[PDB]
Amino acid sequence: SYNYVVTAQKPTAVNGCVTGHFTSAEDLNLLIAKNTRLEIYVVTAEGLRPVKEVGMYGKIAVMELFRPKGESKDLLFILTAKYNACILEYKQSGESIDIITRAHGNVQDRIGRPSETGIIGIIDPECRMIGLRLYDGLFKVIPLDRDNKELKAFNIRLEELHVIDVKFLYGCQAPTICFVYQDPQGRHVKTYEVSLREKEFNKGPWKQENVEAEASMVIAVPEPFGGAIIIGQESITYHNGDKYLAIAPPIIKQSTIVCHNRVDPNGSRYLLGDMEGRLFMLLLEKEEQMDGTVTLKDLRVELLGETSIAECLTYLDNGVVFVGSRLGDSQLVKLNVDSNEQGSYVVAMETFTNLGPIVDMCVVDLERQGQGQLVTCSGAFKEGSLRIIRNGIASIDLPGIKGLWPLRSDPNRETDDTLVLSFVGQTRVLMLNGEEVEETELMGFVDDQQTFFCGNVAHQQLIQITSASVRLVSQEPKALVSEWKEPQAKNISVASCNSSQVVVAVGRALYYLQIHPQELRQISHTEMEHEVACLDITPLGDSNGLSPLCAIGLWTDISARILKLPSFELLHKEMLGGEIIPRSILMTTFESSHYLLCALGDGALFYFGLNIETGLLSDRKKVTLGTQPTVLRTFRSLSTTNVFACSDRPTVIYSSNHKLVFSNVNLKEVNYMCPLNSDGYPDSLALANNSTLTIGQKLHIRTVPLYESPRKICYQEVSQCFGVLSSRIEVQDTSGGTTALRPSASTQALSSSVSSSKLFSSHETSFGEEVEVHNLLIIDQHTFEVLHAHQFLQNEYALSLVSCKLGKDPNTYFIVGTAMVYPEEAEPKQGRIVVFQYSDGKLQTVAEKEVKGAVYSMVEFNGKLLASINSTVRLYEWTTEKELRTECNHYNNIMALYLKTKGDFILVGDLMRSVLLLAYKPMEGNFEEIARDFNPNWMSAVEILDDDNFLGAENAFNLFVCQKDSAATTDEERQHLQEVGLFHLGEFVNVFCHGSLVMQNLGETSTPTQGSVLFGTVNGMIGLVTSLSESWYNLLLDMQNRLNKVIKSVGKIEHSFWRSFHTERKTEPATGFIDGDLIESFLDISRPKMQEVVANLKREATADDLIKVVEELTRIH
Amino acid sequence: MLFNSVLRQPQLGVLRNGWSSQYPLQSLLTGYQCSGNDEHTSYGETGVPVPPFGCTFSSAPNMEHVLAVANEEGFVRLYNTESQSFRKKCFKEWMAHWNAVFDLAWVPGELKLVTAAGDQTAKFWDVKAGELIGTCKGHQCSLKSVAFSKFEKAVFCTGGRDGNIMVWDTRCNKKDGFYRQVNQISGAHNTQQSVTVVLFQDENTLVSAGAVDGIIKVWDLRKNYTAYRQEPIASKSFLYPGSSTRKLGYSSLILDSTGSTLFANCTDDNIYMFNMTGLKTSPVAIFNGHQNSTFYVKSSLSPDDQFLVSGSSDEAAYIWKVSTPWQPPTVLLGHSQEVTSVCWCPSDFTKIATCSDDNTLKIWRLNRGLEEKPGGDKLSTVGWASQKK
Repeated sequence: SYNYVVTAQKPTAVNGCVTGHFTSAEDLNLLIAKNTRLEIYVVTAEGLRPVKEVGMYGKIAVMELFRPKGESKDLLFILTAKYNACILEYKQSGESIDIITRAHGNVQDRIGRPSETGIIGIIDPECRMIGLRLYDGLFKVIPLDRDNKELKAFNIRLEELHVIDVKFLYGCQAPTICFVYQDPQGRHVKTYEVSLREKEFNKGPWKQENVEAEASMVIAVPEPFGGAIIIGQESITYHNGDKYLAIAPPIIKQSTIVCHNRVDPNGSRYLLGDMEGRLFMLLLEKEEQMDGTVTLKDLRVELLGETSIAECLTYLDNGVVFVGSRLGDSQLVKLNVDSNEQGSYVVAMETFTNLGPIVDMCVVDLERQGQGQLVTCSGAFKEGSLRIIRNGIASIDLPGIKGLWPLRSDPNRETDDTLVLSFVGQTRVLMLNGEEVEETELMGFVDDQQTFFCGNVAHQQLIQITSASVRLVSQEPKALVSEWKEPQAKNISVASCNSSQVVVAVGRALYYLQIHPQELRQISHTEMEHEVACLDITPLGDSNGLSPLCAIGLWTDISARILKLPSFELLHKEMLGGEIIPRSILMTTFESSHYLLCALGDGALFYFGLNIETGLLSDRKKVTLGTQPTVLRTFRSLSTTNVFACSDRPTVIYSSNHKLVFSNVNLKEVNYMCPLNSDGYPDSLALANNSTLTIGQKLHIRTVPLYESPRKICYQEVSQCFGVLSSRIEVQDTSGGTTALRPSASTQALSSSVSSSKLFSSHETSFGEEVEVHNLLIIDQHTFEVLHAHQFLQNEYALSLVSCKLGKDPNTYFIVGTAMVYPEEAEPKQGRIVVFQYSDGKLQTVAEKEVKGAVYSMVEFNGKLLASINSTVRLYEWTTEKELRTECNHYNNIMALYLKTKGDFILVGDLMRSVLLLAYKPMEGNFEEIARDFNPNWMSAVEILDDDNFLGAENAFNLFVCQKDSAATTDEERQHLQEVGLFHLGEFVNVFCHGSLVMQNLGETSTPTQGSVLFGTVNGMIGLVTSLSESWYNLLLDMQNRLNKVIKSVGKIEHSFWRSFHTERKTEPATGFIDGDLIESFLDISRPKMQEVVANLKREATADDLIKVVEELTRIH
Repeated sequence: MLFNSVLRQPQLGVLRNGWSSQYPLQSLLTGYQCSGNDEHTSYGETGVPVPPFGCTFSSAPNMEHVLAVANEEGFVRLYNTESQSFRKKCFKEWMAHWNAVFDLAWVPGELKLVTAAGDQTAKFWDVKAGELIGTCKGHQCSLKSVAFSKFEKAVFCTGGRDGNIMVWDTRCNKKDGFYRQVNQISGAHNTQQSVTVVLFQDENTLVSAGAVDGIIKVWDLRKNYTAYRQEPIASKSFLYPGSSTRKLGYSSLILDSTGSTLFANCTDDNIYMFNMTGLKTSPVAIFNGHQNSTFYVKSSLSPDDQFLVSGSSDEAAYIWKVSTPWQPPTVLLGHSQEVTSVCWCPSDFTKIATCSDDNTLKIWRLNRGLEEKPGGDKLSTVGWASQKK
């Protein structure tokens, strides 16, 4: 098995944040570590300005900024989840930006349990050493000497095994730690005066105290006050020597504080996060004494309004506050000095997108083009949502547009102050006084004829080529400098002009014209019998309208005749297919090689490769489109010209190096358009629709907020609705019943129902208990409004959900597998597989089928449904009586959480027994264990890649591929599932789904990869695991090794070590998994450096070959 | 709870409970049942049943299921565990010694096995192709333990009834077919001063226990103890923390996967859980509820370092949760004689080989399908797990 893991969307969940002077000593910075990625910003007056983003070779787990003595800008310390410590210094050498590494090296220990409450990394305020609490009972101290280039850490044994949080006290003449440890007597705070000289702890400045039983973190107050702040869940305490004062504010008892950050440099004000998004402020009153230091008076908390579920808080300059989120959007709030409404001081300013915890995902196409769009059940808790992720990039009912063009009546402003909008029988000029839009037809242009072209020629004197007549009119001189009328007086369907030359074709008559201001001469009047529907003249480049070569099409087969200019003789006859005449013929030039697009009426485009050297028609690769006519034209986006096709599926043909991309721009329907880069719509071209006049990253993300956590989703084509499984959380009322915290998408659902099951007629809820209520939402596919909300039974959770046709019933059914869970029970004992049917605006419970155990997963199986009933795989047949019936039971699993199927093979991923492959025997009617993986892996997601390859996803962020050991014997040797793939993805994989976000449309271009499996992770990453061939796998492995030899990581971390299959029990090198990011990075490298990789190996093995391999591979991404 | 932990994982992500596993699986411990097929009787040379003592799993790739076993006549048999056929389990048998075998150890990452015997010698075996590589000699009495460091496959150490501790190196000169001690710790556990169990925490650190002194000692192998000329001084020494005044002795030593914590059965029917990565010499947890009357009783840890299973002289195996010692243990009834050298399978959480004096090596496996469809009476299942009350 050989695969190709690439990242369709980089992770967006925020792990940690820090601020300081990183880029330079003057400009403030904000560093965000979105898992493997690091983002450096500059906090300007208008907000964050992106500067540099680097992909660290590891899961960033510690981020701190320190300023050693003798340094101008602060250094950055990063410690990955695999213990690869490194010190990073920003270095902007000229316009080039790079991050050098001052020190690196592993800090992992062979002996020592990874401590609870995660990795804690602290740096001395004096910036003389670094302390890390990686393991229980140990405290690694890394001296910060300039000569410590390898980060030679030394261990320090300490008595208190269980440490909750470590912090460095400010103002101590020697390095001093302050931590809250736990012993059977209860949580205590004890400080140590660590010394680098003896490499051992000493007695602390102040006596150990007994803190609240749930003290969670330590805040080190700066010099003016000193000491430490110990915030817990109910009380907040301040410890400094003999001074000790505590507060018990009821406003924080509701939920526990998580994040904290210092606001003022003196430490007077502190921010505090929360589970529920609350953003407290911890004020510190200043009590100046007669002669002593400025002691504190008392602590005082305040409520500053609700925000996103905070994972990092970072008080930036002025009053803005960055609030990073792991379960929602990471907004950037502003602390208003005066309360505005509802007692909240925070006003959101710039909400940043975050796909967050993708619980479930499905691939569908709504517009029916074959290009699916991701519909993920993103978010969690109060910030749950439903993102519409799709690849690639003014309705005013009007007749069919016969022509659009920028009428630059401005002298040189290059702004379309007028826009000649033309119909078949009418023509109106759209005057645009800046961003204004009004119709004032100019006196210099007629409207009685359907105009075909109104471009400019020279001396800023425009032309106006109408139907049955041609009338050039100078606009700024306001004089008819040339009124050469059309001698044929026919509809001039073809009117080509560029710079100071115009070559029109009135139906079937080409004329050689030297069209100049006050010079409109009819030198030639050549006329052929064949009609000329489209023709254009374009210069080769900077030349003023000089085109030595020209091409002419035909009618019976549209043979693009190519003639050599020096000879005008036959060199090589060319023939093309297609009987229907093309709608438009366009000469296109994005790269050195030119491409003559042939937009036929059926939508098929034959972009022959035209060459100035030869001009012969190259290979005829066909890009299909809809039956609507396609019109091709050049549009202005950058300094390099580009084209913009128009059809029922508009495509921006943005060609890369030696490759033509046909990405579909997010437009419903376009046939006629004109380029426009005005101030009103800088990025939206003036884009007329089929009958309406409108004006206008690669992974566009829509947001549908739900205000509750979605669990699973599915699509129902028959009903055109979704099947989201959001679960609300409401606090139990003091007088009985439940009261929702906020109005979610479940409450504001038109026509909502309540389940009335009588199966469970056989648990006590306190006033403070928070019971969870699970509903089945039904979301329309177009407006995304909640069409239904079927609340389930009390104390009943919903886990699995599928929509499939069952048995012989033609109706499409909504089947949900629920599970009653009481607080006392460790595992659910009663479940339900309830099947609905969205007939019309309502859900009818057709069947109930009470089961004994949780229904962890469900999926359709050959017209039957099988469910994982709490470590028991049962197969249900849909009887004609509309009742599920048992069949094909299998008691050989332990919490079979995940089921996948393909044909007659079931891949039942277990909880800790790895993947099991089952088989349904039709005539036997019983399940058969074909094969089973044996090494335990703690599965999190499974997928059937092929008939043999079985993808997996360990909860330790590791991917692996099983494969049936065919080369063996049946009796216990063919039952062995042998692992082949091993790969440390670095992200927790939540769901696997087939399909790809890239369109295919029968694009038979010999794709090197087979299949496509998108997966979603907790951090919002979306991958595109594919399958490669043996030769391509070997070539890509060689490329990966060479790139590793050449490319230097930002943290000096070896790629082979980062991608090794890491687990607490084993650590194996990556096998059978080609990294996608590393290979795709080959394109961005400079040519002299790419030559280093290329040299000394295919046969020739030269940079063009490797570049085309990587470019072909990157297309799936 | 188990269900809530699995349910919350997709949203909250990975959270560290403290042990290797990410879920609390203490609810399913009651499903352990040993079928009648796994009742292998280690028959002796004469044909009468013989009590097997000392039986551990292997670690070679693609073979992390073979369970070796030894008895009082020196027979060593390799047992398949995943397969289900009474006569197919014994695919390898031979005479390791003529004077019983007291311990076994599999070479890490390889299919090589070493037996500790009463012949005052330790053989080196190639189980891939039956042969005797060598016979280490130098002990003045019967051996009692053999330990292999998982970080160094070619170095192993033994502790004999005579009382001194010697570490061998297979890479050393073969000489005349007899291996020679590299470092020797003479009189390691002086107050019949037998070294009950030797263990390897790291490539260099070695942990030992005594049958009479009752103090666990930690030795580093970098220094040479052969020329010490006095009683060697251990780098660390975990003193006896119990209350009984009698001269006690430990019977088994076990570490977790990370090598930090240490579990040591003692004669006072307690399993003290020390910590070897800090200054807290005093024990962390006290597991009790069994009868550790005999030195043959040993224990083993779960693969996720979450549960500790130990033998007992009350014909039962006890499984405590490593985080909650106060909770009553899960008792694996089914044996009529004492249970010794229990070995939880490191490569499979389900398999627990409850090794016994009853002349019956039982392999316990999880049975989550308790309801199932047939019952098979009590003939099918010979062992039932039940929480102690």
